[PDB]
Amino acid sequence: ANGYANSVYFTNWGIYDRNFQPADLVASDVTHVIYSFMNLQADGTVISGDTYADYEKHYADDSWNDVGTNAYGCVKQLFKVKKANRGLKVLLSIGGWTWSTNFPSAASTDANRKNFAKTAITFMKDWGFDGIDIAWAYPADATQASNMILLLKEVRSQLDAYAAQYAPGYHFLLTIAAPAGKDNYSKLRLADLGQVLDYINLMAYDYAGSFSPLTGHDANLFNNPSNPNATPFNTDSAVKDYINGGVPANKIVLGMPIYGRSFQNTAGIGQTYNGVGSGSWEAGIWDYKALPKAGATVQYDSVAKGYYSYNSATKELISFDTPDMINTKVAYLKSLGLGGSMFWEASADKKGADSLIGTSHRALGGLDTTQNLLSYPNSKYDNIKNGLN
Ligand SMILES: CC(=O)N[C@@H]1[C@@H](O)[C@H](O[C@@H]2O[C@H](CO)[C@@H](O[C@@H]3O[C@H](CO)[C@@H](O[C@@H]4O[C@H](CO)[C@@H](O[C@@H]5O[C@H](CO)[C@@H](O[C@@H]6O[C@H](CO)[C@@H](O)[C@H](O)[C@H]6NC(C)=O)[C@H](O)[C@H]5NC(C)=O)[C@H](O)[C@H]4NC(C)=O)[C@H](O)[C@H]3NC(C)=O)[C@H](O)[C@H]2NC(C)=O)[C@@H](CO)O[C@H]1O
Ligand SMILES: [Zn+2]
Ligand SMILES: [Zn+2]
Ligand SMILES: [Zn+2]
Repeated sequence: ANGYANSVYFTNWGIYDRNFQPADLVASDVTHVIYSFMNLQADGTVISGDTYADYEKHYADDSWNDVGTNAYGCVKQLFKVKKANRGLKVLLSIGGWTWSTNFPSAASTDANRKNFAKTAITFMKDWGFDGIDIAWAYPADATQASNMILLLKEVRSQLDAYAAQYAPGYHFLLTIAAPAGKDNYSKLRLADLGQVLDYINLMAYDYAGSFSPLTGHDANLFNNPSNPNATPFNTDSAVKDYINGGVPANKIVLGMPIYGRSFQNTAGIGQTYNGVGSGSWEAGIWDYKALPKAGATVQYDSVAKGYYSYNSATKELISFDTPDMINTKVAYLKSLGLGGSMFWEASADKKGADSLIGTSHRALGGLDTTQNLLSYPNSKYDNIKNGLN
């Protein structure tokens, strides 16, 4: 990188009910789009979880009269975005919260690791992407933690060999989605991750929700010693442990949520609740663009650095990030020499001044301008190999 990352996860399932297509991305604000998620088999095989979303869906300008074997779906739409935004890199993300059960097996043998790297890189180079993001939630012991390093080294080795043959001098990126909870990150080979990876996407959110005994801030920076029940976690303790454990500050990208977590039948922050209630798309989760809801007021914990809405009438509390929160988090990350901002996920953002991703772009100042790759001479898709020319 030659500047800060401003990266966003784009979900392939967002093309359905959320109706958020790659052309809806405000691409001018983004250095990296992390395309989520590929699924994984126990033998290391990386697979599409949705071939329609990935490469079959025909958009308005996609013709069934094209000759040969061609890519459509989000793959062609993202290649269009890359052409129009030469500073924007697209990463292939594998796993995620719901598809991490097969990682231990996938990383467990030389054969499975070689099959993971080959199948992942096959998608990357056929689809015209710039790298790979591993989202293993989460390595659970020392065997898994060390096998995770062996898997990353196999992917790095195969990426370099691929570039040597089919993109000489291009550096394909290798990243992970990393846990903010010490119970998980204490198990990782932090010094090894610091050496092998381009970036660690720190998932500095999901600190409180339905899994909590009490309500709490979802993504606060600091502990609040005068209301510690509101801050079961804090980002700052995680960031310091990652750097001191051997991850260089500039490789850490600070994850921020474009959604809020709701608690029902509660008095306030750091208190008892009964149930998380409804959501935008799933129980207890609200898209940022739906917040704050009518009848709720937003209050700031200036010690924990966290905003939340409360509706006295409905006894509903929602923890979420505001533009001011992004400005505070960007000042924080710059103060520690971190690599930039990451967002989960693109579809829920507001447009214009109130955009969290746009707020971050403006607060960061100087973004990574490293050029993406448009040359895929070994793609099995004739339109990708021809650069959609
Ligand atoms: C400090 C500490 O230790 N805290 C612990 C805490 O971390 C733990 O909570 C977990 O944390 C991790 C981070 O560490 C979370 O995982 C990351 O963060 C994001 C946001 O949470 C994750 O995002 C979720 O990702 C899953 C997929 O993995 C999403 O699942 C999708 O759900 C939708 C439904 O909304 C499905 O969509 C439908 O799809 C069909 C077709 O397939 C379509 O036809 C429909 O129209 C479509 N429509 C709708 C309306 O949905 C979709 O199929 C499915 N996709 C898949 C692949 O299953 C889910 O929606 C995302 N959640 C939010 C919110 O956006 C993300 O996985 C991961 N990021 C990365 C980069 O890895 C994790 O979410 C969180 N867990 C929980 C349960 O919240 C907790 C655990 O208990 O413990 C604390 O101690
Ligand atoms: Zn539907
Ligand atoms: Zn590198
Ligand atoms: Zn700029």
